[PDB]
Amino acid sequence: EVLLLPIDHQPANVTTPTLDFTNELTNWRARVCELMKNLVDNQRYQPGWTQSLVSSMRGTLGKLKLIKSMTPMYLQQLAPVELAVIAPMLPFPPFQVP
Amino acid sequence: PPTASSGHGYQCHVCSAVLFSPLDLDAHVASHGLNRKTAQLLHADTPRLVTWDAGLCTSFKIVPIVPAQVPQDVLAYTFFTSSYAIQSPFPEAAVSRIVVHTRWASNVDFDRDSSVIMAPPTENNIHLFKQLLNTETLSVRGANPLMFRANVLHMLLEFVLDNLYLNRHTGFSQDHTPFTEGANLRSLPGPDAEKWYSIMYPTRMGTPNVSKICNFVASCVRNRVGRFDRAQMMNGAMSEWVDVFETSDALTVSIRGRWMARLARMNINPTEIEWALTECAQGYVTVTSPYAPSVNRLMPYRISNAERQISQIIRVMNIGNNATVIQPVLQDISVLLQRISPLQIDPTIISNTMSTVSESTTQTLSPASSILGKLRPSNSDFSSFRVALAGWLYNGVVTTVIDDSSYPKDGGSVTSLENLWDFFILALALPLTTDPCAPVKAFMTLANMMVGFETIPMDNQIYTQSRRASAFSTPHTWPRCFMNIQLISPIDAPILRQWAEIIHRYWPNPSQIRYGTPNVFGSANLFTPPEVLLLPIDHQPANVTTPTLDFTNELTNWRARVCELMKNLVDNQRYQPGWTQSLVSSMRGTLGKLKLIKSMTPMYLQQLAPVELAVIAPMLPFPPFQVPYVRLDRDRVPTMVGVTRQSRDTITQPALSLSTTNTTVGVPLALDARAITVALLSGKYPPDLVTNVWYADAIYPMYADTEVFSNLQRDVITCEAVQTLVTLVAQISETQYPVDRYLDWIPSLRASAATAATFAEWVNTSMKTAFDLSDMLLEPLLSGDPRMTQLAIQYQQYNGRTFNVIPEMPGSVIADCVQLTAEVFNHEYNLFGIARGDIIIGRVQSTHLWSPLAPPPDLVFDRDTPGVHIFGRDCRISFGMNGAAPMIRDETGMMVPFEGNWIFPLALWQMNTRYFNQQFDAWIKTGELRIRIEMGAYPYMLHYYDPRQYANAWNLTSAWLEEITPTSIPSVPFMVPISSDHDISSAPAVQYIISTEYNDRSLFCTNSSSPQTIAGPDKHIPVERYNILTNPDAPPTQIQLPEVVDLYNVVTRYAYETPPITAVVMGVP
Amino acid sequence: VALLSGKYPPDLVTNVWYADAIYPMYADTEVFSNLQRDVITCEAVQTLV
Amino acid sequence: TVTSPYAPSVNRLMPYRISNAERQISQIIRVMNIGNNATVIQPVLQDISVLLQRISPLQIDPTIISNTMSTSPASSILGKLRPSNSDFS
Amino acid sequence: GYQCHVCSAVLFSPLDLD
Amino acid sequence: SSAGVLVHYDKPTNGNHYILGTLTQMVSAPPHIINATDALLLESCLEQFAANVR
Amino acid sequence: EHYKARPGIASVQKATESAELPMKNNDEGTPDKRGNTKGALVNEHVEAR
Ligand SMILES: [Zn+2]
Ligand SMILES: [Zn+2]
Repeated sequence: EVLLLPIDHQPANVTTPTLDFTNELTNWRARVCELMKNLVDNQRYQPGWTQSLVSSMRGTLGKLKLIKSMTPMYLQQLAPVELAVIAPMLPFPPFQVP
Repeated sequence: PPTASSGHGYQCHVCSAVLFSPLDLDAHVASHGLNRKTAQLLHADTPRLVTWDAGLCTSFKIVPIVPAQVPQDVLAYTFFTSSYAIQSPFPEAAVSRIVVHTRWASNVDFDRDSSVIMAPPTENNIHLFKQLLNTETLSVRGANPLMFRANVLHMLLEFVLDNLYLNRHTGFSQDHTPFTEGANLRSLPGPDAEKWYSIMYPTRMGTPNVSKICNFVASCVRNRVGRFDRAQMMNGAMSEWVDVFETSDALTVSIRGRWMARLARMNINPTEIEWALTECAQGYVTVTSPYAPSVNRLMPYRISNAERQISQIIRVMNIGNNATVIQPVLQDISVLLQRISPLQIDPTIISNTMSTVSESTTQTLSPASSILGKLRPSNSDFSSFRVALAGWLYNGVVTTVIDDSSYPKDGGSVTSLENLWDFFILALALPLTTDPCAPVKAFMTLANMMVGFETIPMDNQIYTQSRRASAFSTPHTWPRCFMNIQLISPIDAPILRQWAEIIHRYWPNPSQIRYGTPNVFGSANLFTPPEVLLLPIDHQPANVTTPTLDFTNELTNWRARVCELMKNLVDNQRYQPGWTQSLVSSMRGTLGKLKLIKSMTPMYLQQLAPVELAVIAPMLPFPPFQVPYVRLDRDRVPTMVGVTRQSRDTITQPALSLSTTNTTVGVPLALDARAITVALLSGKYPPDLVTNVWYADAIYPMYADTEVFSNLQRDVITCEAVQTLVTLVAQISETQYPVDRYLDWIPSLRASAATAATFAEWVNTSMKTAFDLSDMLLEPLLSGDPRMTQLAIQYQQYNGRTFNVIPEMPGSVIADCVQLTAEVFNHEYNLFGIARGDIIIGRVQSTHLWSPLAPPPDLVFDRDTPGVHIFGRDCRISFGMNGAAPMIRDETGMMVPFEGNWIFPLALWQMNTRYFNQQFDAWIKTGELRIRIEMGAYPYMLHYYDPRQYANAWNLTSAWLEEITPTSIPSVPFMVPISSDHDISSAPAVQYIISTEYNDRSLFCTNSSSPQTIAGPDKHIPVERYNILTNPDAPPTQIQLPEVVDLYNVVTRYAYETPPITAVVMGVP
Repeated sequence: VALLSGKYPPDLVTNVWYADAIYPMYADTEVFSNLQRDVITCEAVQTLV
Repeated sequence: TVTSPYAPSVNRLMPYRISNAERQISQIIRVMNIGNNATVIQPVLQDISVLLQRISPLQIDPTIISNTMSTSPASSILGKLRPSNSDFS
Repeated sequence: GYQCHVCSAVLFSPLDLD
Repeated sequence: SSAGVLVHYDKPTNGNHYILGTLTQMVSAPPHIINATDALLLESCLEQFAANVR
Repeated sequence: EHYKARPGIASVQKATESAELPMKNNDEGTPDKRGNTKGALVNEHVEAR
């Protein structure tokens, strides 16, 4: 009676903030951006950069972290619904592994 | 720059000789004669604040619906005033209703091209509720009932934006007729005013009849007509303001009054203008102001301190990590400073002082030639020095560094004279940059040259004594040898120790200078106290106005220290034998010749350049934005500065959400060390010079313009717009800010981020159209989610300290007026073509003449009625066999036949429109099935029928039910009888659709030209409106706003005149 | 690129969208045919063995 | 929600009830049909991808990224992300 | 036209003079 | 007043005055780097302690 | 008709029509009626590649 997914799913309601770190995909993006910011901040590991590009790297990483995308919301609030709708209707029923 | 010219020459007129080329020809004749963001940042558009209005201020007009039967047999034609052609303040018609029409009688000079125009309810007004979010709506007669709230909010915003006007004083007269004895009537321009003289003054018409209008006029009060108060100050001059009684509207009167209050708060006077200009000029420019009874000008320019900070933060947000946005600003400030600075270059100073250097011809290095070829003295190599000076004001965003091209390739060696001169140029150029790593970059620049000559210990293997000197651009890369000077051993490596001591001792010290005035301009600078401007170098003002050469200052001391270090290096022990004796003598001679070179640039930088910067700073397209300067204190070196525009997910406090939702702001600009060194080594004043006269001559042309005042007005408009945007977004979606909501009864969808962004875009477009703005407005606050918006800024030190600035949101007359308009609409929904409650579609046949918009209580049922079935989520329908009646599931799982009273949600009926229409319309048309579809709000369209003939309304209801769609619904059709003056017969009239709550608030009067109404709905002139005229005890300046309009009020009309600043404030040339 | 972008229609209603998208799918279904064929497949397997 | 009205009767015959065992046997046969090749599985994934694209309400456009960048690391990441390509198969 | 200084040579294109 | 201002309440040297420290540092003590204002505070505190003892 | 489908009825129908096709019958390696193995003579790993 079930269909496993590699992502978590939540009940569907399109009113939640796009910036929401309860959503694991958004949290993952934010943590990756923070790791890159920590990597670039101290300017070590980058000998040869003739300019202080840290002020631009941190800015663009922050922009990517705070981008407006709603795909993390979609993949956890709606995509399981379409998958569960199509799954019984498929000529080849899903063959799946834990 | 060498431009030879070839071909196409001709003759000269002064001398008839023939020249080779046209450019040579014009030279000979002369001898004979002898993006979007940058534009918005430099030239921001100017909003149009002050606009006048000659016509009477109102927005609710009375329109006739059906004509009166003035030709009739019961009453002779001599009874009516229409036969005598007497103009009346109200139309003579059987039915008259009031509608919304902004400025239907106004007369303006500048028009807000955003108006709310409505047709009478007999026509279709659905097109006003489908403009916002209806792209997938097929028919042109329907709108989606889920964006009614958004459409209404946009309509109210447009209403307010159009009604932002200031009343104007036009002119008066006196009434020679016996009507309104001694009254002073007002006149307005236009092709005609005879109609206006009757419309404006309802209580001026004669009262011959016993009609409803005549009775109302007789009941009115006689002594409230026209002007009753005035403010006359000078004989033979316009009165400042007058108070008159005329047909108006309380809502628009309040809106315009609050707008006038805001502008009056903004108002300033020439005395403060003069004081501010003198303070900004620091006494170099003197302006005058009149001292006499003025005419009460209006100059709305002073703004509070919060909007300046908010606008500065928004500008910093616009200036991201893109250099091309701000580089033109630096170039503009440079070319502006060029017009003022008296420091002129004669670049021949270096050549003249280097010509007389003793050296032998037999030698093969020629240090004088080497230094001249390294410097390459040009004429255009001074815009770099201008930009270096200009970067001081914008240290906070721009970090001026030295391009790597200036540094030698591989670092060279001390054995190389040209590399030594490159070190000289870099050492002199570095102190003038705002980069907080120049002190360490200079030390690394010297250290990299002598690798293997002396070595020092240097932290990790990756950052080493041979690592490029330009890679030390961060505080974390400062070597411990440079930090703790004792690590450099003074035995094997004395030169590096001496250089580190020189850097630690003789590096310039930061200082500051007061700039601008906060009295009227305000202080837009942040992270620093108001009215201050920081500097990298120390500023000691001169007490004399005839400057002369002196060598007691930081830059000359720095040059002397560098020259002394080089003399010590040349006179070393391990370096002396490598050079010939004559070459060493020539090097010492050149160093001594260049140590005492007489250039005025260091004294200029010490004593005059800060004054010029402080003069330029106050009026400027982009106000200064700085962070504290640190000399060698590594702990307080700033590492990041950022701004925020949204909260994370839940926390509603900016002090908590600022840490992890900020975007770093900063960009490096690359200068050329050669130009800066040439500028430092070459500089002179005109032969004679007095600073007072020079600056009083050079600064005066700069102080005749109103660009800064336009910038302040733009900042106010920006703050008003952002507050309005956040308020309107909060109206439809939950947010962090506390705000009340009146329009919850209007159904609305679940707003998403895209819907919020679309609403924000529409609000921004409406505001830009209203205020006549073409550049970007609140655009930077749309890249994210507008449901949660906040403004804050912070900067962080190296140790970990964080200093943040969170400006407070000031008031917003636009948002207050929008909320007021919504509150009034809550009671005046009928006037805007919207009804409350819901409808009932049960068949009703009778001969009575009650209006369906005011149904009797017998024909209305609700959820609390006994014996009524309520239908919710499950609507399974089962057919019938062998004569069994079809049955439909109830909400409690009970099957019931097609009979009785039902409640259907409009969403359910839309989702099952086709299935329900075939099953239910058969019983509804002929049967006992009644349905109460609950909506909450809906537009309506009226239909008037003669009550003496059969009138079946089934066709309209059938069309409506068939046109109900899952996406859109059309306007609700009502069939309303016509009021009758005299006795009439009775005819049957089948009725299907009736309302639930009373919805006849738009009815003004029925049979206005008749003594009485006998048949049909009726109501006299509304006494509840004309309170000033009907209530003898009510004070004239009384309004009862949140419930009614009153259609007649005392309105203040001003005669202030707004001149340009330079017109009233004159400056001595 | 697909993860860093993506936006819903401003007037999106989940009920309407899904009730409109499901109907053509379920109107062209073949699960009954697949069920009718699976029994024949098992029948053939058992007969073969 | 669906509904299938009908009249009472017993002559109606319509076999659509099988066992999970038979379903599993058919699934095993389908799995063994693959035999380690992409020619029999590519059309299935491709047309399910097309169906998901045509049903899903999500609309993908790199204009959000372009506007956020508003243009060096920014230009480098824009050129690496390639907003001008519109294939999300 | 643009002319070199050390040797008198006129180069038409403004950039190849460098 | 970023570095901080020091006031000497009890009979200053020449009259009511405020002392504003600067970015100059003291390196006489090896393990620590002490700026001007902290050096003034340290010297004044030690002088007062010596006076209290004597 | 006064309503047009948001998801659509042509695009969804075409997508479902394309998805409804069965799975290809991989007959290589199996016997023919006379016993010969239907197929081609390529090596197994190379032919899979
Ligand atoms: Zn000539
Ligand atoms: Zn040449």
